[PDB]
Amino acid sequence: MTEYKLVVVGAGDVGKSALTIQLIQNHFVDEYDPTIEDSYRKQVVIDGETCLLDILDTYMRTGEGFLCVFAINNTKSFEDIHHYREQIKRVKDSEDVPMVLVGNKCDLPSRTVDTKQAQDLARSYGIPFIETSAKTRQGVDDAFYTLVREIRKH
Ligand SMILES: Nc1nc2c(ncn2[C@@H]2O[C@H](COP(=O)(O)OP(=O)(O)NP(=O)(O)O)[C@@H](O)[C@H]2O)c(=O)[nH]1
Ligand SMILES: [Mg+2]
Repeated sequence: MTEYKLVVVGAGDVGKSALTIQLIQNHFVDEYDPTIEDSYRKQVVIDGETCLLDILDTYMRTGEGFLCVFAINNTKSFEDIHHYREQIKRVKDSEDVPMVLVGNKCDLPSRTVDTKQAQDLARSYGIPFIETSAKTRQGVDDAFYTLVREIRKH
């Protein structure tokens, strides 16, 4: 079937790796042990088109579409997403590159990125915003299938 090369980007401990795992083994890890594989893959169905997801946990010119991740519990990571999109679309000679902004760590009650704040950042960058929590799985599948449609409708 069709295969889609997604890479997860973002700042430190935002939960890039942690997002992946939950997507692949439907489980929430509390600490990765310094990089093992970094490049998993999963068979899924999206609207009948069953297809494969090659997730690269962070060369990435290969990437087809990108999830940009910031944790909502610290605003530095959320400021750094400009630096990422600006670099995603750098090594890609196109301001058009399938992309999803995801805010992680929703069970955390001391949030410091307003849900509006992302929401507006997203629309200004043209992309969609999803909120996730690898610990409670909420919208972890959601944020990935979104990216896959942003690649197919591209
Ligand atoms: N409460 C909560 N903690 C989360 C959530 N997602 C990730 N974390 C935690 O945040 C920490 C960072 O996870 P990790 O996947 O290593 O983040 P990372 O982006 O891979 N960090 P690094 O850039 O060092 O590889 C982990 O210990 C994980 O338990 C979430 O939704 N809720
Ligand atoms: Mg990681």
